[PDB]
Amino acid sequence: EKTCDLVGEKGKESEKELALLKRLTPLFQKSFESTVGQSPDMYSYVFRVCREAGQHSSGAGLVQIQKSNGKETVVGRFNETQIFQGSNWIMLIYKGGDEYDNHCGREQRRAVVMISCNRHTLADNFNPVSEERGKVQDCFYLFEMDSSLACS
Amino acid sequence: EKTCDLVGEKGKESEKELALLKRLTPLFQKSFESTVGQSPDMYSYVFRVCREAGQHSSGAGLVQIQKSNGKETVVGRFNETQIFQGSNWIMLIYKGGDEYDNHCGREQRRAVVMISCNRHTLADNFNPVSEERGKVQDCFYLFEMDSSLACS
Ligand SMILES: O=P(O)(O)OC[C@H]1O[C@H](O[C@@H]2[C@H](O)[C@@H](O[C@@H]3[C@H](O)[C@@H](O)O[C@H](CO)[C@H]3O)O[C@H](CO)[C@H]2O)[C@@H](O)[C@@H](O)[C@@H]1O
Ligand SMILES: O=P(O)(O)OC[C@H]1O[C@H](O[C@@H]2[C@H](O)[C@@H](O[C@@H]3[C@H](O)[C@@H](O)O[C@H](CO)[C@H]3O)O[C@H](CO)[C@H]2O)[C@@H](O)[C@@H](O)[C@@H]1O
Ligand SMILES: *[C@@H]1O[C@H](CO)[C@@H](O[C@@H]2O[C@H](CO)[C@@H](O)[C@H](O)[C@H]2NC(C)=O)[C@H](O)[C@H]1NC(C)=O
Ligand SMILES: *[C@@H]1O[C@H](CO)[C@@H](O[C@@H]2O[C@H](CO)[C@@H](O)[C@H](O)[C@H]2NC(C)=O)[C@H](O)[C@H]1NC(C)=O
Ligand SMILES: [Mn+2]
Ligand SMILES: [Mn+2]
Repeated sequence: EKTCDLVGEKGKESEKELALLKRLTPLFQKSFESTVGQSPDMYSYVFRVCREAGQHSSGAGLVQIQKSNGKETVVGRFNETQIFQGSNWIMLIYKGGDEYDNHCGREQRRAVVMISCNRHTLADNFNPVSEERGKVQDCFYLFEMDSSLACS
Repeated sequence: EKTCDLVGEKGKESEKELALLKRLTPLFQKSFESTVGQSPDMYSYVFRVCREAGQHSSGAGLVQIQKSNGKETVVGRFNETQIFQGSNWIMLIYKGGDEYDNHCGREQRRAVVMISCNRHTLADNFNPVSEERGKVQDCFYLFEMDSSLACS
């Protein structure tokens, strides 16, 4: 599809989530990236809101590129989106990423993005915070970003 | 004595989560309450970190008391805890609450607590933000709270 897909058959989706996706529409045409870590784990993270961020038309909402060997790993897909907000933040979650091999019980990767309110920018300061891969399940990659859209 | 239980058997639990729980130790002996809503949906929410919040020994970390009939409902149990942090926030989740009867595919209720950094207080401003009960699954109750412990 062209945009984010929420849980629930068409018509049985949360009115709250739908309204939030609409609120983030200005960000759809943007692309965000951040390179972090040192060899052999230097990565380049590419994140997009409800739009393809990879190069294989797999529906990746956020990908990780092994700088060493140009390996592209899907961290999360926008067809499995969850989104909710607090008083001055919005959390976006892309599930359905590529499966781990020797971690987290071979579960699919998932991307968690915490968008904090910042009245001075529409979108800025995207950066990978950490990766939790030491659990038997429910692992994830955490990212943060600023946006005036998360201000209520 | 009991405490928060993390996913996975002892020995294979996240050292990250284990460390976060210790960081929240000072809050274990505290109790938080907030009454919200309008009749007949007026509720009293009692929150406790890794300690019994209910008066029925159900292992509840957060309960919802219906002010009209005093009916106590478990929102989340501390034996099913998840916890992680970002730059200036910590998110705590209690799953395994009482099952919905006519919402969310009858799944168990869950509590999501967003703890924001506030260097002026150790713990304050516990506030029920909202309840997402219009999804086919993955519903939840959202709460917010301030704490110096969430400051990095
Ligand atoms: O549990 P997994 O699936 O074995 O690893 C998860 C881990 O993957 C990414 O990190 C990289 C890998 O650990 C590993 O990659 C290998 C290379 O791509 C290549 O040699 O081929 C192997 C066979 O497919 C790969 O396993 O080693 C890299 C170098 O240390 C490492 O960066 C990354 O997605 C990370 O976040 C995941 O946790
Ligand atoms: O999907 P459910 O199980 O139908 O409920 C969701 C909803 O439950 C809670 O709030 C209360 C309930 O909707 C409902 O409860 C009944 C009354 O308390 C009383 O007449 O006793 C019955 C015994 O079975 C109760 O089921 O109606 C209440 C009045 O409007 C309402 O407050 C609460 O947990 C809420 O957060 C959940 O979303
Ligand atoms: C989200 O989109 C992906 C991309 O197609 C779906 O992919 C599953 O992809 C694996 C290969 O990576 C296949 O073996 C499966 O057969 C795929 N699904 C389908 C529908 O063909 C994924 O299923 C999608 N998730 C949801 C919830 O729709
Ligand atoms: C968390 O605690 C609850 C409460 O003791 C556990 O639920 C008991 O769960 C078993 C199923 O495993 C049931 O047969 C009982 O009837 C339950 N009690 C209640 C109040 O529901 C739950 O299993 C525990 N979960 C974990 C992961 O330890
Ligand atoms: Mn790998
Ligand atoms: Mn009920």
